[PDB]
Amino acid sequence: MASRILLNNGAKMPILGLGTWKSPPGQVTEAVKVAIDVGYRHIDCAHVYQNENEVGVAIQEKLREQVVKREELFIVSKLWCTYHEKGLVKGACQKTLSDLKLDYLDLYLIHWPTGFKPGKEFFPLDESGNVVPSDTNILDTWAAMEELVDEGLVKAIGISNFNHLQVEMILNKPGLKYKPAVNQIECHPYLTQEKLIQYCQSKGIVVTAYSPLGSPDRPWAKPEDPSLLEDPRIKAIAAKHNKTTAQVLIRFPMQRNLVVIPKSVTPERIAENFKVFDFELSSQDMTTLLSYNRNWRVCAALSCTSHKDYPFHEEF
Ligand SMILES: NC(=O)c1ccc[n+]([C@@H]2O[C@H](COP(=O)([O-])OP(=O)(O)OC[C@H]3O[C@@H](n4cnc5c(N)ncnc54)[C@H](OP(=O)(O)O)[C@@H]3O)[C@@H](O)[C@H]2O)c1
Ligand SMILES: O=C(O)COc1cc(F)ccc1C(=O)NCc1cccc(C(=O)O)c1
Ligand SMILES: NC(=O)c1ccc(F)cc1OCC(=O)O
Repeated sequence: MASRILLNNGAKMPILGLGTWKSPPGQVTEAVKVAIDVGYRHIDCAHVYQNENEVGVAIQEKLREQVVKREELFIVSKLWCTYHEKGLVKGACQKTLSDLKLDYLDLYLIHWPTGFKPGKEFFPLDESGNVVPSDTNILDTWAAMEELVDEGLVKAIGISNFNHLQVEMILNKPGLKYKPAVNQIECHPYLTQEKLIQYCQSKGIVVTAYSPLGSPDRPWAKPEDPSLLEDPRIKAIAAKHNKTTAQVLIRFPMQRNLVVIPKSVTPERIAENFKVFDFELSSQDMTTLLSYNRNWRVCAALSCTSHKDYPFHEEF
């Protein structure tokens, strides 16, 4: 399969990237170095992950070593929820650029549609534990993202965790200058996202699947929770193809025309997870994997369920 997908800004995006949420700061520099050595050309980052400095050390060294050229890398980061106001967006982007030691991002996403009160805390709370919202709306935050393109800080802009009505709001924005290039959403066999994916694809927005392995290292995992990597039905498809379960879980979104960003800090898994471009799942395999949907969503915050822009009350 071709390694890159064409975005609606005219640039090409590698369909396989390395995730970095939860990658410890003392391990992520080596993880990213290994990833680049073994072929990864897309790294998914965020300021809220608190490890962009260390990701940046790896990127800079591989550029300095001339393992890769900057134009061959596709670096993604995300605007955190406490920076949705007009006067904070540029500085938030520039902090990410400075940490990653880059002079542009390939893609910058609104991390969540929910804006929070600015300040030092990433989740500012009231005395009862509700997140304290910002009043800045989605559309004004989008205009601030458009400015970043026009200032040369980012080559593409997009969104993450937006439901279809929220995507539609941006597409219908008065005076829209740049369409979102990407919507990055949770997607795996237990949360297959058909409706939202079809909507986004019909509008020319590329979907990136996050937590493709079901995020088994999520901090709030419980022992009884469903496990994609241990699902015997998925293991059986993997065995039939002489591949690992993770390799099937990565190839699955690729064949749906999605980008996918599995996370690992384990060198052997980083290399293994990239070895997915040379086998095919059948149509029957694809439909069988889709059949496992249980609307099992792992990534959301209880503190945000009354925010006006909470994305997951809507069906999709
Ligand atoms: N936009 C958003 O709101 C959002 C939300 C969630 C995630 N994301 C992005 O998506 C990325 C991926 O999602 P995620 O980190 O939630 O989880 P994930 O990629 O679904 O799963 C990561 C877990 O799988 C393990 N793993 C990786 N390869 C494996 C293999 N071959 N065999 C067995 N286990 C394997 C990792 O272990 P080791 O690391 O120990 O090897 C880690 O515990 C994130 O890192 C982040 O970049 C974005
Ligand atoms: O968000 C990610 O990429 C991965 O998850 C995290 C990573 C962190 F470093 C710190 C917290 C989270 C987290 O709680 N996310 C969920 C989240 C965040 C913001 C708003 C909402 C909401 O429900 O509106 C939901
Ligand atoms: N998203 C969940 O299902 C979840 C479950 C338990 C938990 F303690 C946390 C959780 O998500 C993170 C959150 O609510 O901040």
